[PDB]
Amino acid sequence: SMNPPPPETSNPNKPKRQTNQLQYLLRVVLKTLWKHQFAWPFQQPVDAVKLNLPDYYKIIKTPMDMGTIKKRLENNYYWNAQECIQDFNTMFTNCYIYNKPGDDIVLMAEALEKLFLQKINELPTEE
Ligand SMILES: Cc1sc2c(c1C)C(c1ccc(Cl)cc1)=N[C@@H](CC(=O)OC(C)(C)C)c1[nH]nc(C)[n+]1-2
Ligand SMILES: [Cl-]
Repeated sequence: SMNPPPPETSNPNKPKRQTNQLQYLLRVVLKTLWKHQFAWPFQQPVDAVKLNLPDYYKIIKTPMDMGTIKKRLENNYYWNAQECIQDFNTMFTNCYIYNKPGDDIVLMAEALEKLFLQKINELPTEE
C-alpha cells in the first residue's frame, strides 16, 4: 500500500498575495478549527496505509486537509480568499463522500464545518 504525495504547499509559479481576508482566514478561521476537539483527524493528510483504507485515494481524487491549508496560509500561497475557502470545502466534502451519515468522522466534520460557516459569515470586506 502507498499514499500519494501530499498537496503542494509551495510553488514559485503560483501567483499569490497577502490580503486582509486571507489574514482573517488564518487568525480566525483556521485557528478556531485547529483547536477544536475534533480537529485532529483533519490536521494532516489521510494516511490510507496506516488506517488500512486502500480505496481512499480511488474515491478521493482531490485530497485536502487542514495541515495543508495551515501551511498554505503560513506560506502566503493563496491569491484570494476563495481559493482557501474552496480548500476547506473540499476537505469537508471528501469526508462526506468517503464516509456515511452518522459515522463518528462525519459528526466531527459537521462540527468543524458549523464553526467554519459561522466564521466565514463575517469574512471582512476586502481592504
Ligand atoms: C487520522 C484519521 S483521518 C480519518 C480518521 C482518522 C482516525 C477517521 C476517524 C477519526 C476519528 C474517529 Cl472518532 C473515527 C474515525 N476516519 C477515517 C475513515 C475511517 O472509517 O477510518 C477508520 C476505518 C475508522 C480507520 C477518515 N475519513 N476521513 C478522515 C479525515 N478520516
Ligand atoms: Cl509558493
